[PDB]
Amino acid sequence: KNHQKVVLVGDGAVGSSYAFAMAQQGIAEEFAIVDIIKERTEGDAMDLEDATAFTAPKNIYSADYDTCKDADLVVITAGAPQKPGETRLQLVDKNLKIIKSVVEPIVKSGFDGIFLVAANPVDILTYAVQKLSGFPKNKVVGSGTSLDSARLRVALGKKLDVDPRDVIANIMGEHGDSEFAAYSSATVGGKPLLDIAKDEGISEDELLKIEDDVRNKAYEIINRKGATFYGVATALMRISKAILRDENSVLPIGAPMNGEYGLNDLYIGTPAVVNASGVAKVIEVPLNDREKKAMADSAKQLEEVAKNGMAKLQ
Amino acid sequence: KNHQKVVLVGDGAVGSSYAFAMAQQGIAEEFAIVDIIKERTEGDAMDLEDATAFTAPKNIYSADYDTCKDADLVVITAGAPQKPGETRLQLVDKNLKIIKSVVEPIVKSGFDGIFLVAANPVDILTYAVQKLSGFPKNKVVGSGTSLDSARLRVALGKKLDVDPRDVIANIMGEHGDSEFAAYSSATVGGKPLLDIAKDEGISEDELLKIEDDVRNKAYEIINRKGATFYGVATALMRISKAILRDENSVLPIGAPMNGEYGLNDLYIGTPAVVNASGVAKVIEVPLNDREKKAMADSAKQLEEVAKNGMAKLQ
Amino acid sequence: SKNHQKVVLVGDGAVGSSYAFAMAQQGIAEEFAIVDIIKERTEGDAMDLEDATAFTAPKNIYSADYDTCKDADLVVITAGAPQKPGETRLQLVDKNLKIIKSVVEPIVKSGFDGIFLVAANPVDILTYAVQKLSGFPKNKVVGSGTSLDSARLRVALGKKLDVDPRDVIANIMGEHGDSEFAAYSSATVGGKPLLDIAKDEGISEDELLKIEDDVRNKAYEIINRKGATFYGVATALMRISKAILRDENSVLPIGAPMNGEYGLNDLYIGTPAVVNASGVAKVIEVPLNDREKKAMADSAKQLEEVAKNGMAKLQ
Amino acid sequence: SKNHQKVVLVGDGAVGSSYAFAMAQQGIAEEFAIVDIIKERTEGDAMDLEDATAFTAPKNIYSADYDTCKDADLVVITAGAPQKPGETRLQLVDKNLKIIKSVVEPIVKSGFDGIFLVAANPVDILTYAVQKLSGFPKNKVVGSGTSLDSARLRVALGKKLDVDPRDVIANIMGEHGDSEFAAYSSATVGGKPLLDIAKDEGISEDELLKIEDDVRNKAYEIINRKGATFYGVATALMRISKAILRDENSVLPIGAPMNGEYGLNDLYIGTPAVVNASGVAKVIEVPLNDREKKAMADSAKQLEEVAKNGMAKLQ
Repeated sequence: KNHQKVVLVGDGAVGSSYAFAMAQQGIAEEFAIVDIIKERTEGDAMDLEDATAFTAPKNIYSADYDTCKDADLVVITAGAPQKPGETRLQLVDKNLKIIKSVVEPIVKSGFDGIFLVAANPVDILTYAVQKLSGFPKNKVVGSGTSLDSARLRVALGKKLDVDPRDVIANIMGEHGDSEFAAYSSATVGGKPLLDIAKDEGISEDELLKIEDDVRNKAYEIINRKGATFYGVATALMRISKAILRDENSVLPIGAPMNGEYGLNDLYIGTPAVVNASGVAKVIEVPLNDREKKAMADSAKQLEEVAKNGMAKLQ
Repeated sequence: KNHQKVVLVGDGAVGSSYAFAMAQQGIAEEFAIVDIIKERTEGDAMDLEDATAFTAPKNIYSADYDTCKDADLVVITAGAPQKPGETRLQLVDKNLKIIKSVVEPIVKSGFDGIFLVAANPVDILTYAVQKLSGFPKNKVVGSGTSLDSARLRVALGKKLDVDPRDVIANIMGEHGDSEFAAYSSATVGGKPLLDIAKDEGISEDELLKIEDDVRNKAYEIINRKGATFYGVATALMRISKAILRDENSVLPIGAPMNGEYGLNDLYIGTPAVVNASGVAKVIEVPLNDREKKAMADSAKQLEEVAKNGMAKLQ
Repeated sequence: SKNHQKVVLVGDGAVGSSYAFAMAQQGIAEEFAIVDIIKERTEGDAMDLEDATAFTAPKNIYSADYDTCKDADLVVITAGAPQKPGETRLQLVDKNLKIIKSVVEPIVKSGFDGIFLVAANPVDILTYAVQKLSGFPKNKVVGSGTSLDSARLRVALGKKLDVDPRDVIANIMGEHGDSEFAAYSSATVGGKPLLDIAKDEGISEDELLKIEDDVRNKAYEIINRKGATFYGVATALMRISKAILRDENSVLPIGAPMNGEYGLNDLYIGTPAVVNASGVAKVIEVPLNDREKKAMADSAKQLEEVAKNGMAKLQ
Repeated sequence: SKNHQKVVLVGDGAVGSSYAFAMAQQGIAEEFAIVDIIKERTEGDAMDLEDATAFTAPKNIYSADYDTCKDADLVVITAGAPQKPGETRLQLVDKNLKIIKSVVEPIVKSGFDGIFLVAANPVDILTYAVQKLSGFPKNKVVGSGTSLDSARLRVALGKKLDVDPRDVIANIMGEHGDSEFAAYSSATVGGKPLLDIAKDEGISEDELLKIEDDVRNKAYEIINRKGATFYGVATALMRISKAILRDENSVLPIGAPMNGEYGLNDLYIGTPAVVNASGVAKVIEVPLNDREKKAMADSAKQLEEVAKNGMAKLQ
C-alpha cells in the first residue's frame, strides 16, 4: 500500500474534532469514518473534505467496519455518555457491550494495525479492547492520562510563564477521580517542579488544588458549554503522529503493565515511548510516598472493575 | 507589542472551529473570544487551551469588545441563522442590527487592525462592516467565495485525481445562490480546465451540475449533521495567515470593487492578493459570456439589498 | 516502506548535502542513508545533519553503501562530476553517463523496487539513462528537470508583481539548460493570463524574453558570486520527494516521460506533471503559443539526438 | 517589527548560510538581510536562497549593509575568523573581539533596538563582549552557548535509548568548549532520572563520562571528515530565533546572563533558560551533584578571567 489509512470509529464531538485536527496537521492520507447513523458520518466527511483545499490532501469518506482490513490505525471514541441516574457501573456495563460490538467486526475484517482507544472510561475500555481483539498488548494504545497530563501542563505553564511543551509533568493512574500529578518526578529545564514551587512561593496546599482542578476541568467545561472535546482531540492527534511517524516519542498514555509500579495484567497512566508498533516501552517514574499510595489505590480499584466488567460482558 | 493578537467575535460552531484551526496551525500568540453568553466563551477558552500542550503556545481567554484596542485582527462570525418563516430580507435586517452592535464598540475601543467578516450573508455584511467602521476598504476583508471556491476545488480534485491545492478554480459573485464557477479562467498546471473537461469526456452539462452541487453543499451538509463549519473555519484560518504572515497570497475573497468587472462601491467574490494591509490587489479575471452575465446579475442584485439594508438599519 | 519511510541519497556534494538538510528541516522520511565514494565525508555529514534532529522531527541519518537500497522507497541521484574548463558538453555527457551506469547497476543489484528521482546534470539525458539502465517503468524514474528553473521564473515574476511566488503558476519547460523556455501563454495568477498582467503592469514582450533569459543564466550568475548553486534544487528535490512520500498527486514541473504529449515519445522533458507514490501519475500537456511550440520542438529534437548518441556510446 | 518580522544575518560563512536556509525551510521571518564584507558572495547567496521561497513560505531575502539593522527585530552574529594553526586561543580571542567591536558599532549606529543572538566563537566571551560594547540590557543579548552541544548530547542519549531526542531533557552546561559538562544528575526522560535509565540499561558511570567527552570532540571529529561543522548550530540558531519571534517562553539551553545563579554574576554561561520576544526571560538554575558543581565553578572562573582580560585588552 502507498499511503497511511486511519479509521475513526465514533463520530461524536471528540471523534469529529480528532478528524479535523488530523486534517489541519496533514497526518494520514486516507481517513475512514465509521458510526451507526450513516447520514451523519457522511455529512461529516463532506464537511471535513472542505479543509483539504488549504491543508495537505486527504481522502475522507464515511465507511463500515470492513474498511479496517487495510487500516494502519483504528481510533475508538465509540461509547454512550453518563445519563443522570446511571451509576459508573451501569456506564461501564453499557460501554463494554458497545466496545464488544466495535472490536469483533474490526478483527473479523482482518485489521492488523494499531488500536488507540479513547472511549470512557478509557483504562477499563483499553483493557477490554485488548481482551476482545486478542491483539498483543503493545498494539492497543490507551489515551489514558494524556489529556489530563496536557491540562496539568497548561495550568503549570500559566502559573510559571513557561511554554506548556517544556513542563515535563505527568498525571498518572486511572483517568478519572483516582488519578494524581507525579509532581516529585516533574521538571522544567531539568529543575524539579517542587523546587520551582518553593522559590515561586507555591505551597503543597496550592499544588493539591492545582491537581484537583485538573480532575474537575471536564465538569467545569461541560458545565459551561455542554461538552469537552478539543483537548482530547489534540491528545489523540499527537499519539496518532507518534505511531504513524514512528517517532519513539515520550507520552503519558494508558500503557500495558508487566511489573512496573508492582502492577501486572492492567492498562494505566504512565509515561511510555510510542512508535509504529504502539507502546514501545513503559517509563517507570519515581513516585514519592503520596504518589506511590495514589498509584496503588487507583490501580487495585481499576483492576476489580475491569475484571468484573469483562466477567459480566463475558 | 511583542506578539500577534486575534479577536474572534461570535463563538458558535464556525467561530469555535476557527479558534481550534488557529490552535493547530500555531497562528497568533494571543486569541480573545467575545460573545454575549460569557459562561460559553469561557468554557470554550478552557477547552481550546488544552490543545496548546501539543501545538504552539497560545494565550486564549474570553473577553469583551475593549480587548480589540491592541488587536491585529478581528474575525466577525456574529449573526443569527435563518429561522423557518424568516425570509432572506428579515435575515438581512436582523443580521445588520447584530453587526452594528459589534462594529461600534470595536471601533470605540481604538482598534486599528484588520477585519475579516464571515457572518452570513457575508458580502452584505462586509459592505456594512466598512460603512459602520469608517475603515479604509482594503482593511475590511470578506470571507466571500473562499469556502465555495474550496468546495469547487475539492470536487474538481476528486474528478481529476489532482491535489485540490493545484486546481486554480474560483467561485465568484455574491456568496449564495447567484454565485458561479469561473471555469474559463480555471487551470491545472497552466492547462485550461475546459480543455481537461473535453479530454476527460466531462460535458458542459456535468460542469453546470458540479457548479450547482457547490451552491447546495451547505444544504446537503446541514441536512445530514445539522450544520456546516470545518470548511469556512479552514478558509478563515487561511486568510488569517495571509494577513498575519504578510504573504501577498492569491485567494478568492469578498474584495472591495473600484471598476473591476464594471462594478464600484461593492464587496464581491474575486481572486485578490491578501497581505498585512488586508486586500492588496483585486485580480480581475477573464469572464466568458455566461460568467460575465452571472457576475453582472449577482452584483446588481447584491448592491440593491446591501444599500436598502444600510438605509433601513440607517 | 510506508509506515517507516527510507530515502537513500546517492552523491553527498553541495546539492545532496542541502537536500538532506532540507529533508531534516521538513521532518520527511524517518530513515535517510547517504551513499558516496569517500565514506569519511558521508559519515561526517550524517554526524553534522543528525544534530538538527534535536529541534526538527526524529530521523535515522547514516552513511551507507548501495545494498541499503534493497528496502528504500526513494533513491535520489545527485552523483556526477561538473563541467571542467576544457571539457565539451559531449564529454561532460559521456563522463556522467558512465558515472550513472556505475550507480544504477548496484541499486538494481540490491533488489531496490521503489522510485528514482534523478537530479544529476545533464538531468533529462541522465533520467533517460537511469530508465534505460534500470529497466524500471518510465513512471518510477522522476526527473528534477525544469523544477528549479520553474522556481526561479516564479520568484522573478513574484518580485515584479509583489505576489507570493507559490501563486505564480508559470512553468519553465523543455530540456533543463540553454534551450528551455518559460510557457508564458499558459502561465496565470489566480486564473488571470500573465500576458494580461504583463500589459496592465507595463511589462513588455522584450522584458519577458529577458526574464526568461535571466532564469537560464541564474546558475552562472550565482556560481560566479559564491562558487556554486544548491539551495534552489535542494528545495525542488525536497518538494518532489514530499509529493511521492505523501502520495500527494501534486502538479509540479518535472522531467516527465513523453508518450505523445507535444508530439514527443521515448523522451524525458520539462512539463507540469501530477506526481504521487507511483512517481509520474499524469503528464499535463499545456497549450503552447507559436514561439513556445517552436522552442519545445527545437529543445526536444536536440535533447533526443544527444540522449540516443550518448546511450549508443555508453552501451 | 511584529506583523512583518526582519532578521539580519551578520556573517554569511557556512554556519550563517545554513541558518538562512533553515529559516527559509521553517518559513520564519518575512524579511532576511545578509550583511558580510564580500558583497558579491552575500548577493550570490540571497539569489540561491530565494529559489527555496517557491516551495517554502514567502521571504524577502537580500544582501544589505549594517544600516538595514535600524528596523530589525533580530541581529544574528556568526562573524569572526576560525583558529589558524599557529594561533593560540588567546590570539583567536583577541582577533575576534576586534571583529565583534567592528560589527556592534555600526549595528548600534543604525538605531537597532531589537535582540542580538550571538553565535561567533568563542561564544560566551563574545556574547559578554556584544553586551559590553552595545550598551543593551543583558536580557536582549542571547548567546547560542551550549545549545548545539546540548543537541549533540540529546541525540547521542537518544540513539542509546531509542528515544526521540526531543524528549531527552539533558543539558550541556558551562563555557561552550573543552571545560563544558553534561548536567546528567538533573537530566530526565518523561520525568525519570537518566542516572536510573543508565543503571537499568547497563550504561556505566565511565560510559556517560565518554558520552560527555564525545560531545566535546564532535566538532573536531566532523571538521576532520568534511572540513567544517554547520547543520547543528544552524538548527540551534533557527530554534532560539523561533522562541524570540513567536514569543514562545520556551526552555532552551543557552549562554545566559548570570545574576547569582550557580554563585556567578557579570558572566554569560550555558544553562537552560526561558526565551521569549524580550530575549532571556528567566534563567533556570538546575541542581548540580558534587562533580558537575565543581565543573560549573571551574568552567566559569576560567571563562571570567579570559572575558575580562580580553575586554581589558580590546578597550
